[PDB]
Amino acid sequence: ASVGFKAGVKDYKLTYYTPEYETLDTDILAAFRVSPQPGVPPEEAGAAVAAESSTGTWTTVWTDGLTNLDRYKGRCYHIEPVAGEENQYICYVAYPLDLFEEGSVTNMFTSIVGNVFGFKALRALRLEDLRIPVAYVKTFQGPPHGIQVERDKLNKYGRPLLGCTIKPKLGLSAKNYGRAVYECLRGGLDFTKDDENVNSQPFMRWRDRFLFCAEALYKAQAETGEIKGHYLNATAGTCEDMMKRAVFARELGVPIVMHDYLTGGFTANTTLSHYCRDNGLLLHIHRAMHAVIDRQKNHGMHFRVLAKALRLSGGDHIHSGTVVGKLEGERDITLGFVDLLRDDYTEKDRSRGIYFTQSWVSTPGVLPVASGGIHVWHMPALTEIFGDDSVLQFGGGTLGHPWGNAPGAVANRVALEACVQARNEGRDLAREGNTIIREATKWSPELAAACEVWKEIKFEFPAMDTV
Amino acid sequence: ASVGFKAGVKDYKLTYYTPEYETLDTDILAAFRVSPQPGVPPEEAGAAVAAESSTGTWTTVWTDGLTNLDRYKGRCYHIEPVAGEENQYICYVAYPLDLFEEGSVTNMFTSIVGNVFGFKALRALRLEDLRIPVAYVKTFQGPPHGIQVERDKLNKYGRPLLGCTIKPKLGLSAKNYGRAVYECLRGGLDFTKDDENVNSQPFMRWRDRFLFCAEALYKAQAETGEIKGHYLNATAGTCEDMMKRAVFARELGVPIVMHDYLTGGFTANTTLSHYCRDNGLLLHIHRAMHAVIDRQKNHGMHFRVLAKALRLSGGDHIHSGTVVGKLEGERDITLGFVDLLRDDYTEKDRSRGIYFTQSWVSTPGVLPVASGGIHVWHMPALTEIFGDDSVLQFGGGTLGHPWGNAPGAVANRVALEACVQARNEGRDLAREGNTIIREATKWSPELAAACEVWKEIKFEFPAMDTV
Amino acid sequence: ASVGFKAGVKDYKLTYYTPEYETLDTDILAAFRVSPQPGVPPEEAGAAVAAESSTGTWTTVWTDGLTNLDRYKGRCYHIEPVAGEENQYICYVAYPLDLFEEGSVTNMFTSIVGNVFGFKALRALRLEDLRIPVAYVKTFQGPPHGIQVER
Amino acid sequence: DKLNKYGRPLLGCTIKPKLGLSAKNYGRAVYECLRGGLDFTKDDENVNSQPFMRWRDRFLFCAEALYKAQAETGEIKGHYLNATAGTCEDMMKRAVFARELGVPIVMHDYLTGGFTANTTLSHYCRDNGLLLHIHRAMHAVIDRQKNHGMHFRVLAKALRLSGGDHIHSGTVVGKLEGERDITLGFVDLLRDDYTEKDRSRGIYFTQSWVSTPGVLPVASGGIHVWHMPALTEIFGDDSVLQFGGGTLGHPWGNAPGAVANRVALEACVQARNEGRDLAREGNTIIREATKWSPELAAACEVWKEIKFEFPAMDTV
Amino acid sequence: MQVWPILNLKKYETLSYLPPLTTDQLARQVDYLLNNKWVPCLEFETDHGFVYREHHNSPGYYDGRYWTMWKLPMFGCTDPAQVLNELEECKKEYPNAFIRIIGFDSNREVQCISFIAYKPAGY
Amino acid sequence: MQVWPILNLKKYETLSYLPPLTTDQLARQVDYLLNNKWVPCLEFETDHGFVYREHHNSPGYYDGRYWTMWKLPMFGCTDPAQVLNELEECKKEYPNAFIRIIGFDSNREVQCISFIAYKPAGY
Ligand SMILES: O=C(O)[C@@](O)(COP(=O)(O)O)[C@@H](O)[C@H](O)COP(=O)(O)O
Ligand SMILES: O=C(O)[C@@](O)(COP(=O)(O)O)[C@@H](O)[C@H](O)COP(=O)(O)O
Ligand SMILES: O=C(O)[C@@](O)(COP(=O)(O)O)[C@@H](O)[C@H](O)COP(=O)(O)O
Repeated sequence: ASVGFKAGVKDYKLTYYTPEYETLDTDILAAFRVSPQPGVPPEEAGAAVAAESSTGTWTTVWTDGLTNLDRYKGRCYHIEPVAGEENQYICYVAYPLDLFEEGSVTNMFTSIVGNVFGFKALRALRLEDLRIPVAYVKTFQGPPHGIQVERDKLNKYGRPLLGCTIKPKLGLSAKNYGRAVYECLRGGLDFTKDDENVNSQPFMRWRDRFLFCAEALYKAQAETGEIKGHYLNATAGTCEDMMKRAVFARELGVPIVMHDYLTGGFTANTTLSHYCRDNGLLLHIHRAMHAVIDRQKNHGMHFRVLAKALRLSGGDHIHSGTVVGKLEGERDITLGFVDLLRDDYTEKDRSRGIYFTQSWVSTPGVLPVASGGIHVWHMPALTEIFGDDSVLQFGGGTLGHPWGNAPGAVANRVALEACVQARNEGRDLAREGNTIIREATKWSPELAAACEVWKEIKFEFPAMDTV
Repeated sequence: ASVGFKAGVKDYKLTYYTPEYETLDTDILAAFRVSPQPGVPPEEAGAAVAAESSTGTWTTVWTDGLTNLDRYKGRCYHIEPVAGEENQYICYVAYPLDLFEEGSVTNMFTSIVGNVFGFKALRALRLEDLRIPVAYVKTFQGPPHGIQVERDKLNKYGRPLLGCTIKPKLGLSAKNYGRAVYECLRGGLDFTKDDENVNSQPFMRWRDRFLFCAEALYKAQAETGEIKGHYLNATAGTCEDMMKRAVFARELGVPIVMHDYLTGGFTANTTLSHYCRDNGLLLHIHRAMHAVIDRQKNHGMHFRVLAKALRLSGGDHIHSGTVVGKLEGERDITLGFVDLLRDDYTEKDRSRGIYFTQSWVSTPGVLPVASGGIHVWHMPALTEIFGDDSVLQFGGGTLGHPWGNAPGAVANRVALEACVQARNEGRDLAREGNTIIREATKWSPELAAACEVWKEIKFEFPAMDTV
Repeated sequence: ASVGFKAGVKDYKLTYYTPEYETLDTDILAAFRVSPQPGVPPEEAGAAVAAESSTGTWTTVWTDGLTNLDRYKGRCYHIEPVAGEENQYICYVAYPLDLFEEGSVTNMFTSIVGNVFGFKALRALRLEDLRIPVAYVKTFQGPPHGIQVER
Repeated sequence: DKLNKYGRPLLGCTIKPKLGLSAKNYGRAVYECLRGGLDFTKDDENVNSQPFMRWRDRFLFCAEALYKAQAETGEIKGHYLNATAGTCEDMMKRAVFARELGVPIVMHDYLTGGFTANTTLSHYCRDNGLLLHIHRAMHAVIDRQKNHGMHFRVLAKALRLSGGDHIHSGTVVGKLEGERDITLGFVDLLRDDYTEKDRSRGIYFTQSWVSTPGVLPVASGGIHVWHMPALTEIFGDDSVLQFGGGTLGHPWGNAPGAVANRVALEACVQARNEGRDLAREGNTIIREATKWSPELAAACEVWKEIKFEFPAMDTV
Repeated sequence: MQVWPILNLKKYETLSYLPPLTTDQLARQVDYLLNNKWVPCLEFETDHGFVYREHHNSPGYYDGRYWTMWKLPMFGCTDPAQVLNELEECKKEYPNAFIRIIGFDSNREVQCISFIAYKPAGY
Repeated sequence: MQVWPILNLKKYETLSYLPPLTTDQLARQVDYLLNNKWVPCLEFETDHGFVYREHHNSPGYYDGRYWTMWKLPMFGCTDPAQVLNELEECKKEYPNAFIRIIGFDSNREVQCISFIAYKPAGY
C-alpha cells in the first residue's frame, strides 16, 4: 500500500509519536530524560529524538516509499513528566532489532546517541537506560571470563579481592615501579596495577615496566604462596600498539591486563576483549572519562548505560565507584548498576534508577571495582555495600602507610579479613564497623598505625547525580 | 635535596597551586571552567584538578621521594573568575611534555580528562581549550592528506564541495542505495555518503553496499565528466572488521571512506588514519556523539578540544556544524574552531572562545563539513561563513526535492555556483543573498522548484553553548 | 537447596517428564515421533529421549549436585498419540538456550540427534521439527546473500 | 607404544552430567577419575563451547587435573579434549591449543562435524602427534533400520579411510543397540588388515587394507562392572571400555569408582590369561575379586540387577 | 616501624592473616556456610601445599590449585557437627596434610567459602 | 566410604591393581605368553621407574618409557622355567631395579604382554 510523495516538512509526531505501540521482545528500548525548548510540545520533542536516531530527517524524502518505514522506524511510545522538575519528561523510544549491527556497541551508540543531543529544539537530553533484548545480547561475546572463571583461575574465594594503584601516577622509573609492586604484593594484596594513564612515556617505556613488574610479581607469589597479579596497561594510540602490549603480557605468562575502554574506544576494546578470551588473559577495565559524560542529571548518559555497554563489549572487572570515597557515587544508584553488572536478571526498579527489566541469558558477570580515596576505616562499609564479589583498591591507602608498602598491604588485608570474619559470625558491619576495626588494631600493629593516620578522613559533599 | 616522609593528607594547593610559574613552550596547557562545591576555595579546586590529572593522590605517599615531582607535576598557575556566573572560575593548568605518550590522543585525554570530572569537591567541570605544544604536535601524523592534497587528487577548485547523505537513514537495500547514489551524483553533487549509522545490518550488509555504490559512482562520473566519490563507512565493532571494510574500498579503487571517531574511538581512528595515508584514501570523519559531551556550558569538553584531537589523530574532513541548520552551533564559536582546523596558526581570541594561541607546524588542515537541516536558501549564508574550503551536505535537501535526486542535486549545484559567481563579482552575500537565489530561479526550473518548497523553513532557537 | 546422593538407577520420568512446564521463548523445542518397545510407557520413552540428549545418563551421578540441573535439563513437556498408527507418539522436548554453542549447527545436532536414535528401549525415532528461538537464530550468519540480494 | 600400555583393554570415562558443569568442576571430576586407575577421561560428545563452560577454560583445567593424576599414579593419562566446532577455523584453534598444552589426545564427532572437517583434523593430528578419538554421534539416525539407510559397517570403513585412532563401536550388552555377530563383523573390519566375505556376520565383500593402521573400537554406554567379563571376551585387549555413569555413579565417588572398574578389568584379564572361561565363569571371577576389593564390592551391590535386553532392529 | 617478615610467612588465602581460629570461631564459619545453604566439602593435600608451575607457564595456568577430595561433598548436611566430625576423621588419617573446608553454591557453581582448617607440623 | 589413598600409591600398569602375584600366578602369566607364541623379554630400570618429561613436552613425548634390555629377547623359548630363571638371574645382578616381563607379537610388532615382575625395596 502506498500514498503519493508530497515534498515538504511535516511534524515528527505524525510518524514517530506512537503511544499505542506495544513493544516487541526484540526491540532495544531507550529511556530519555528530555528537556524541550519553550514552545516545543513533549510529543514533538520525543518524536524528533526517535526520528533522528533511526530513519528520519527534517523534510519528507521520496525514498521512504522504497521500504516499509513502519518496520524500521524508531518510535516514541510513552511520555511521562518528571516530578519536581521544570518542563522535563522521560520519553521511551523503541528501536527494531534490524537497525543494529550484531556484536557492535559502536553501532548501537552511533544510532541512539549520535546526533539527537545537539538538536536546537532541545535544551538538554540525557539517556538514562537501555533495555537490550536477549536476541541482541547473544550477538556479543561479553566478558572474556567473568566472575566464576576468574575466582577459579586465581583460586580466590570467600572475600573481596584487594588491589593497589602504584603512586605517584606518573614519574616513576620501570625499576622503581617493580620495587613498589613487590613490596605491596608481599604484604597480602592480591593485585597491584599500572595507573590508568601509565602507558608508555619518556620516564618509563612499557616493555621495561612489563618486564620488571613480572619479576616483582613472581617474587611476591613465591614468598607468600598466594597467586598474584599486576594489571599491565595495554591502552595505546593505535590498535597495533595495543595488541603488541597484550602479546608481550601473554609471553610473560602473567594473568591480567587492563584497558581504558572510553578513551581507547569501543572498537579497540572489543578487539582486546576477543584477544583476551583467545589467550586466557583477565581484562581489567578503567572507566576514565566517564564523568565527563555521566555526572550531570540534565544532560549526558547515565553510567548504567556505559556499564551495560562494557558487559557486552567485554571486561572482567570495571570500576564502579566507592560511594564513600573521593569521587561521586550515590549508594542506591550504585547498587542498581552493580546488580546490572553481576546478575543474570534485574527487574525494573525506579527507586534505583532502573527503568527496564534486563536479562543477560548467561552472559558472564563483571566484577565491580571500588577505587579512589578509600582507606581502612571504610572497610566495613565497602564490604557491606559490595559483598564478596568485588575488588577493593587502595592506592594512597597502601603507599601512604607510615611504615611502607608491605605494612600498608598488611593493614588492608587484616582489616578486610576482620570484616569478613565478623560478618560471617553474624555481626552487623553497618552498626559495628568501627568496633570491628578497633578490635583488630589490638593485635595488628600494622593496622593500628594505619588507623591513626586516617582516622578523621571522610569525603562528604552533595551529589549531582541523584535519582 | 630531600625532606622526610610524613604520612597524612595535606591540601593540594601546597604542591599544585603555582601562581608564579612561567609556562614552558613544551607544556600542554589546559583551560578548565571549574565550579567548586560551597566551601572549596578556587585555589584548592584548581590544585585538585592539576594533582589528580598528573601525579598526585589524596594522601601523602613516600614514593614521591624516589623521583623529582617538580619536573612531573601538573600545575594550576592561573585562576580567573567568570563574569556573570556564580562561583565559577577559569583555571589554567600546565602539564610537562614528559607525561604524554607520543602520537597518542588516547593517552592525552586519559590524563587530562580521566578522573577529575567526578571529584565530589566540584559541582561541575568543563575543559574549554588545550594548547598543544609544537613538540607534541610533531609526534602525530595528522590528516592522511589535508585540504591541498584533497583538492589536487579530485581536481576541484574555486568553490565549496557538495555532498548528500542518503535517506532514510536506515532501511534501504544495497541496490536501492546505489540507485539513489547514481541519481544524486549525476545531478552535480561531488559526493554522496553512507549515513553515520549505516554500517552492516540485516537490511543491507556492507560488502553489497560497497559494490553497488561503486557501480553507481562510476556511472555518474562517466556521465558527467567530473570526479565523484561516495564515502563508504568503515566504522565497525572491532579493529579487524574496520580494516576489512577499508581494504575492500581500496580494492574497488574508490577515493574516500568514513569513520565515526568518537563512537569507534581514538585508538581505532588512529589506526584507520595511518592506513588511509598508506593507501591513498581520503578519510571523512563524523563527530557522532559529540553533543553528549560538548553541548552544556557548565560541564563537559568544548568541541574545539575534540576538533584539535581529530586533527592530531587524523581525518581529511570533520563535521563542524552549520550555524543555520537544525543542530546547534553559534557563529563566532564555530568560526573559532574552523580556523583551528584549517590554519597553521591561530592567535588567542577570547571573543571566539580561543583561550590559547595554537601553532600546527605545517600539520595539514582539515576540511570542515556543514551538514544538517540546510537547504538552497541557506546557500549564501553557508558560502559566506565557511568560504571555499568546506563541504556542504544536503541529505533531506536533495532527496526531498519534488522532482527527485538528480534535479535536487542540480538545484544545490546551481545555487552554490550562483553564490560563488556573485561573491567573485563583488556582491555582498550577506545583504544580497535572497536576491542572488531569486535571480537564479529565473533560468533554473530545478532551483525554482526547490525554493518554493523550503521558502519558509528556518531553525532558530536560543543556543546552550555560548561564549 | 540440596538432597543427599543416592547411588542407583531411577526412571527417567522422575526428572525429565515435565508436563506442567511452560516453554520459554529462548528454548529450542523438538517434536519427536517416538515408537517405544513393548512395555515402555510413552512418558518414560519421551523422558529418556530428553535426558540422554541433554544432561542425563543411565544411573544417578553425584556431580548433578554441583550444578542446578533444573536450569539445564531437557524436558519432555507434552505427549500426544499419533492417529492411525500403532504405539507411536509425538513427544515435545524443550532444551534451554544455554546448552548450545552459538553459531554451530554441528553442536545443535550433536545434542538433539546424537545418541537417542539408538536406545534399545525404542523401536524407532524420527525428529519432525525444531523451533529455533530468535535469540539462537541471531548467533548465525545465515545465507551469504539471500533472495533479494541475489536477484 | 606412545602411551606404554599393553596387555589389556584401555579404560575411559565420560564426565557427567553431559552439560551444565563449570570448567573447574570438570577438572576436579577428571583428576578424581584418573587417579583411581582409569587411563582416560573425556569431554562428552556435545561438550564443545557453551555459556556454562567455554572451551579454553576447560582445556586448561583438564590439563592441570590430568598432569596431577599422572604424577600421583605413575601411569600415563589422557583426557580427550573435544575439537568439534561450528567451522573449520574454530576446530583448528581448539586442536592447536591442545598441541600447545602437550596433551596426548583430542576428539571429533565425524558425522555431525562432517567428513571434510574430519579429514582436515586427521591430517593435522598426524602432523602434530595427537591421538584422535572419534564419536559416531548421529549414526543411529542413519543405520538403525534394516530396510532403509546405510549400515554402520560402511560408516566404520569410511572413518578408517578419513582417519581416527578410536571409534565408538557399541557395547552389545549396554543401553544402545548392537548385536554381537554384526558387531564382531565390523570390529574386524576396523582392526585387521584383511577380512574375508562372511554373510553370517553381514560382511558382503572381502576387504583388504594394505597396511592401513587399525582403529581401536570403543565400547561405551550403559555398561558397569558386571559386564566386564562379557566386554573383555567380546572385544579382547584391543579396545577401550568407557564407564561414564559406571564411574561417577559409584557410591563413594570417582576415585573409588575408577578403582572398581580397573580392578574388575584386571581380575578378568588375569583369569582369562590363566585359562578361565570368561563366558562361563564371569560372575564368579567378579565375586572373587569383591572379597579383597571394597571398592568393587560397593559397585557390585549397586548395579547387580541392571541389564539392558530388548529385541534388536538391525539383524542379519 | 616494623619490617614485615620474609621467612616462613606462607599464607593460605581467606582468613589466614587473622590469629588462628579457635574451636568456636571455626564452628561459626561452618555455621555461616550451612546457613547460606552452601554444600560443605573437605579437601586435603600432602605434597604441594602451594601453587607452582611445572607443566605450563601460559596465562592463568598454575599447578597445585587442585587438592584431593575427602569422600564427597556433603549434600543435604544441616549439622555443623557432621563437618567438624569429618575434619577430625580426615586429620587422623592424614596428620601430615593441609586440610581446607570449602562450600559450594550450586546455582552459581562457585565456591563461596574456602579456608584452611588444619596445617601439618611446622606450618 | 573409604578414601582412596594419595601417598606411596604408584602403580605399574597391567596387573598392578591386583594383590601381588604368587609364584604360581607369575608362572601362569608366563605360560600364557608362551602359549600364544609371543617372544619373552626382560627389561630393567634402576634410575627412573616412572614416566617423566625432561627433554620435551610435545604431544606423545615422554621420557622414561624405555628401560634397559636384559640380554636379548628369548627367540625360540618354549619353557617358562627359562624365563623365570633369567628373572632370578636379573634380580641377583640388579636387586635395586624394577624388572618387567614383556612378550612380543612379531607379526603385528606390538608387545601383547607387559607386567612388573619385581620391585626394589620400599615399593
Ligand atoms: O587516579 C585515581 O584517582 C585512582 O588511581 C585511585 O587512586 P587512589 O587509590 O590513590 O585514590 C583511580 O583508580 C580512580 O579511582 C578511578 O576512578 P573511578 O574508580 O571512580 O573510575
Ligand atoms: O543524521 C543527520 O542528521 C545527518 O545525516 C544530516 O542529514 P540531513 O542532511 O538530511 O539534515 C548528519 O550528517 C548530521 O548532520 C550530523 O550532525 P553534525 O554535522 O552536526 O555532526
Ligand atoms: O551420552 C552417552 O550416552 C555416552 O556419553 C555414554 O555415557 P554412559 O557411559 O554414562 O553410559 C556416549 O559415549 C555414548 O556411549 C555414545 O554411544 P555409542 O558409543 O553407541 O556411539
